[PDB]
Amino acid sequence: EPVKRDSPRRAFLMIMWGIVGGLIGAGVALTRRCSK
Amino acid sequence: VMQLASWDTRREFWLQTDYYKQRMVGNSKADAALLDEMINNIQFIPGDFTRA
Amino acid sequence: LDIRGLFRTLWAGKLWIIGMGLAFALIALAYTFFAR
Repeated sequence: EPVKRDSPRRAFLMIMWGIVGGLIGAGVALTRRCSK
Repeated sequence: VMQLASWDTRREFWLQTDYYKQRMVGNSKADAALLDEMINNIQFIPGDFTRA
Repeated sequence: LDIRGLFRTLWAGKLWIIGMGLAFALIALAYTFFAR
């Protein structure tokens, strides 16, 4: 019997999607500097 | 060598030794996790005759 | 590279990108029914 699930491995998904969400989040904050 | 490198031998050895029985918690999932963790504690590195 | 200014260009021109960008998908959609 497997010790742990092979998917969807929440921890791996949180970091990958958080980093992607962080990258676009940086762009949103980046693009508002010259808007003022 | 085949017996040394086999997963089954490691599992049956760990299940028999006293190093693991005294570390049992009583929860099936925890015991399985501990056994699987201690399986990887034994690593077999095959040798090469070319490099002696 | 003024990415901050660039984001306002597509934000104001979002109608143009959506207007004809989806047209390309519609163009290829009929191509599916035109093929084996």
